[PDB]
Amino acid sequence: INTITYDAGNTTINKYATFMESLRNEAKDPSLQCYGIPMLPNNSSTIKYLLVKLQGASQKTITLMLRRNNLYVMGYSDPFNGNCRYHIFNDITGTERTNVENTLCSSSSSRDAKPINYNSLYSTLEKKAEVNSRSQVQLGIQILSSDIGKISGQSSFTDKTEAKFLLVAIQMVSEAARFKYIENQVKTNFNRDFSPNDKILDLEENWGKISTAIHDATNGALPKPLELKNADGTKWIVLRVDEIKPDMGLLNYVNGTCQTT
Ligand SMILES: *[C@@H]1O[C@H](CO)[C@@H](O)[C@H](O)[C@H]1NC(C)=O
Ligand SMILES: Nc1ncnc2[nH]cnc12
Repeated sequence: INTITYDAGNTTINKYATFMESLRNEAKDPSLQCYGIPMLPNNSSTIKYLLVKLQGASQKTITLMLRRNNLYVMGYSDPFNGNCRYHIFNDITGTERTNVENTLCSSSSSRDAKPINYNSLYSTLEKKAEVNSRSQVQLGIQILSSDIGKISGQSSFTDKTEAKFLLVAIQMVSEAARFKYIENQVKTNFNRDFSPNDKILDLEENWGKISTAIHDATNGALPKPLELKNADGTKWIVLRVDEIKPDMGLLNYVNGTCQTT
């Protein structure tokens, strides 16, 4: 397992970009790519996971453990009380959950669970973030950083805080990794909180669809228009990989073959 570390607390677009690239590079199946979009490995990769050690506010860190396969943050750990406090979504269930715990807390002698008392569905996180939508959860490095700060090492944080952080982290890490677009959003908004636009959200929501679409794209043509959202929330009908590709950082693993380039 690898740790892409990203210090959200002190960072730069470029570092974030690098983080993204690292994250993508770490997350992606080295060999899988559809349309030049790296794709996440299946869930049978040697290295299933990836850690994203985010450092945020007060240099507090939260390590996201991302399943490389779908770059899901499976939970995260934060150094808490000398413990690897691992917080795993409660729908990280058994062996992954142990692996997530273990992975999160591999080089920590001590661990303590602070489960994410919720699954990682955005809806969940949003619910838990008590936001209607993570559209409402501003993303931003600072937010992430701060969020990291609100969570990492924090004996208590509400699910809300966590969920927000997760929303933030997930999006700024995984989604951003998944979607260059999102990455780009972050980067574009690097010095600011930003409300993830609909495209972020949409991409996020449609990543698998996109990945699928892209993966299943024949010579660039998405099997089906991907109805995505433009940044401004307008419908964005992607017909072709190339339309969406730029947004894509990672394709969700989609088995079978695709035009790798
Ligand atoms: C960020 O880190 C750089 C060097 O890595 C340092 O000069 C700067 O003070 C740090 N900024 C903040 C606000 O953490
Ligand atoms: N936990 C998570 N990690 C990455 N992407 C997500 N999308 C929704 N939940 C997620």
